[PDB]
Amino acid sequence: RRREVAALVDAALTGAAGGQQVHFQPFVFNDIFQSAPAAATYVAEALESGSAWGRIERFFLAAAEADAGKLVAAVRVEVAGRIGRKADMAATKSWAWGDLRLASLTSKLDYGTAAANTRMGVLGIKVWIRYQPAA
Amino acid sequence: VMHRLRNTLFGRAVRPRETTGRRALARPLQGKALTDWYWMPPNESPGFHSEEDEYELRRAL
Amino acid sequence: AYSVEIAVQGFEKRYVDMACNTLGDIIILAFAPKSYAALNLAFGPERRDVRLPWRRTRITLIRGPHIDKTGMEQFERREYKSVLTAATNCPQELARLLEAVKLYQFTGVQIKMQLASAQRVDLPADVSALLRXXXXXXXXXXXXXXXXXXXXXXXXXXXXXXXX
Amino acid sequence: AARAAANAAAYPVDVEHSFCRRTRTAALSTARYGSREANRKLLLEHYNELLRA
Amino acid sequence: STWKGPYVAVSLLQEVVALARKHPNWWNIGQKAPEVINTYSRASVILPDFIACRFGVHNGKSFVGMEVQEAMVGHRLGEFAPTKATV
Amino acid sequence: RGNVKDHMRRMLVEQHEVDRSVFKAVTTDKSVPLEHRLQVQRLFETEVPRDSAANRVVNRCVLTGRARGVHRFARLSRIMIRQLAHSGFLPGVSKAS
Amino acid sequence: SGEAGSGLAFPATSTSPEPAGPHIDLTGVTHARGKRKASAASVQLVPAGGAGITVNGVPLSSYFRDPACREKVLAPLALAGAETAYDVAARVKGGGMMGQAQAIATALARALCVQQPSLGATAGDGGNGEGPLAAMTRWDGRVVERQKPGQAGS
Amino acid sequence: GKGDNRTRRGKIFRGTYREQLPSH
RNA sequence: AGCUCUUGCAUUGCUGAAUUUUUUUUUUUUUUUUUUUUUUAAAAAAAAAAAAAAUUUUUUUUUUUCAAGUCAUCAUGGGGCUUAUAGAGUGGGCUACAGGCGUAUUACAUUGGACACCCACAAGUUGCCAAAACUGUCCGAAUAUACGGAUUGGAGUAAAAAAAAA
Repeated sequence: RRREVAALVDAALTGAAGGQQVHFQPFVFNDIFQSAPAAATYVAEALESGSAWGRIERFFLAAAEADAGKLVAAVRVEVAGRIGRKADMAATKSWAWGDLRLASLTSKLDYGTAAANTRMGVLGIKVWIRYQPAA
Repeated sequence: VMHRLRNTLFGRAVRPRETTGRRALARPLQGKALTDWYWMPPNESPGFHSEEDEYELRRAL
Repeated sequence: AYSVEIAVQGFEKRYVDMACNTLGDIIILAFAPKSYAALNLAFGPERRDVRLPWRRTRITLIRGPHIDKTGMEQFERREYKSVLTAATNCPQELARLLEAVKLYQFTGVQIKMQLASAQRVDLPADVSALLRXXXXXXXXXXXXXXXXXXXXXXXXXXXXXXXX
Repeated sequence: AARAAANAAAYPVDVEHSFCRRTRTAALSTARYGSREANRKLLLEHYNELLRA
Repeated sequence: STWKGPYVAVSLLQEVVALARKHPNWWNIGQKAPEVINTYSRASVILPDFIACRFGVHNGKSFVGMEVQEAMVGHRLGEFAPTKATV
Repeated sequence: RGNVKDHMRRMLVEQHEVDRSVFKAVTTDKSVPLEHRLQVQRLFETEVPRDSAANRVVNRCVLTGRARGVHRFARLSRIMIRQLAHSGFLPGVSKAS
Repeated sequence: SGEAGSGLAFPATSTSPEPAGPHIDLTGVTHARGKRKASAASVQLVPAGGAGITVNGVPLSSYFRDPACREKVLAPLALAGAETAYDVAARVKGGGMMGQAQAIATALARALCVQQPSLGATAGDGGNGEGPLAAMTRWDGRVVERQKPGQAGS
Repeated sequence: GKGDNRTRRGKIFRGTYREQLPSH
């Protein structure tokens, strides 16, 4: 039932932690935008999974002004590695919506990262996000 | 010379630099401090979902 | 005849601020005359909320991984402190305080607590006879606070003796 | 030929006799046994032995 | 290092007691002790007496045979086992 | 790298607990026994594990296998300290000033 | 009484803030504060022919015991031309010797300002004014620049 | 050595005029 | 499965360089007037005016290029290795020494050396401690000086305080 599993995960921390007992507190994301490295690991686990870049940046842009003016101010996502089919030189590519002021310290702002490992070799993924003042 | 009375009252003696072996007892032990220094999980957590082999599983492909 | 000192340690000024305010709420509740009808309150002018500065120490790092000896960057830890002051005369509300701080859990924030208090002392009758005036309140107990599963709500509690 | 006034040394343990002139109070502290109450027993015996003077 | 215990030569002493089956120092003054003594550590000090002993000291590549005489008595044996950076 | 081999050395400092070694060190630091300190120190640092004295520990890092440039400030090594610091997954250590 | 904001932030490469005022106390004894270094000082001025001049308990000529530093102490007092008639009670903290001198000079200037308004600068009229001693009221809050987080690199 | 061995000055350079506190 | 084996011209990450300077001109709050969306109401929009201003001990922070560097940080693509390129144990070596080069320190004195001083005042009382100098005293002969302190031998040593009786 549920309440077996509640005590199971609670005890699973508890025996792990040595001394104390620890609650578990799952609050769940209601998008892929409200966090930066959550979006980054969506990118990386996409990029392992054979996604071409165009559909990724498609779903990102569709989600971007799908939630226009509400919780996302600006998005810049860059990936470094070999992306395509016959890339053999080191390269990077991106896209960017909105204006971000990363020099502005009063920006509520976030950083993201993740990593993917394609059949060629390893990757690099960085995601930079700016927010409206509703937060 | 009053501190002699305070001394025999409190049983004290010159602690550093006399070569009588007492410093090697009254020193604090570093044995707890030496072995709490590391932290190694066994690479296989007995709870569940061990990440140290999930990375192996991901890079197997 | 009991005196309480609460010292509080933190990293974000937000959490130590909420900690100071909520324990201040607890003290004022703990000695609160909620009704008139019994009338030995201690708002004596010992009482304070002394704030405090910190321990200024900068700990810097090489930016680069290998050669890079140009590449420096400075880093830094902050500790923010307050002390909370009160004292009182009966023990049952002191136990309400200690059990109150036993229940309400505080995030990331150390509680170190000082409890100088009066407690009575037996003597062998020889030294009482050979007595026949100053402070001489000297117990000053000490306890550990780590390596045995405690994230530091430690209570230290020196004692004051009385044998006239 | 220079030393700090506050020696604040280590590699030892004691009962730490001290006096505070600011409030006219003597101060003795605990260090030997692990539990606090065993130290209270030791310093209570030290207080009784203090009054043999 | 004379203070609080001045001499360390334990493994050398185990080999010395192995030599000392008829005489440690020609009690049977010295006659060169033809049985070779081959230590495996040069951190050892040299103790008074110990004369006429064929010591084979390690250099990290081999064992170096040197006969001890009266002058080298207050020394540590590693001073006689170099790395041969002659030129 | 080999963080665990040092943990084995630390465990040998504590399995053959340092107390036994230091208590024999007590009688060699005493000048009260006129001699036999040479006999006590002759063995007892040789029967005792030579890899259990407190100098053979080299205090490596715990995240990674760093053997050089470690910090007891927060039990990590410089490049990781920076990576965690910029991440902020560390107890409030920010860029200074 | 109606005092106001007198302070300044005069320096280059590092600011300053001496938020302390100068004021007269009801004993007829004014008090003032001054720092010109992070080392700091306070003063307390009695119109008197008693002990004369005092920092740090002792008479001045042994504490400060370079002469040039002594006239660095006396320079606002000598600029005033009101040398003798005040007991000078003062306290200092920190730093190095003539930094203490010029700090205690500024503090003595401030106390002299609340004693006589026109000689020195104040915040009685909008934080502005002009006398001979009005120049050395506002402290010279330059500190050392910070030892550079970077290299000699040469 | 700025008078490293025998001075009341060069021995603050060699860290000895400050007598080392007993610690371990 | 393990490499401290290779490949930094297959790479992620992180950094170097000078591109050494730019990081304040921009909004927000309030007022007045008015109009956009919804079956008793908020935002929104527009014309104008006034004030608040922009983070930290003052540097970090924002910046373009070099197949720049790093597979020995870990990682990881490819290749290699697995009686040895894998692990231990003991001792070296990683610090050797014609030359040459880079970076620093210490001086070559008198604005100094020495010695004393008060043992001068700090950064630095938060959950007390210096030196240069100031004051006094010794020294100025190409002496290589009582400057300087490199190399080399040798040795690991003194006491002060005060109590009771004849």
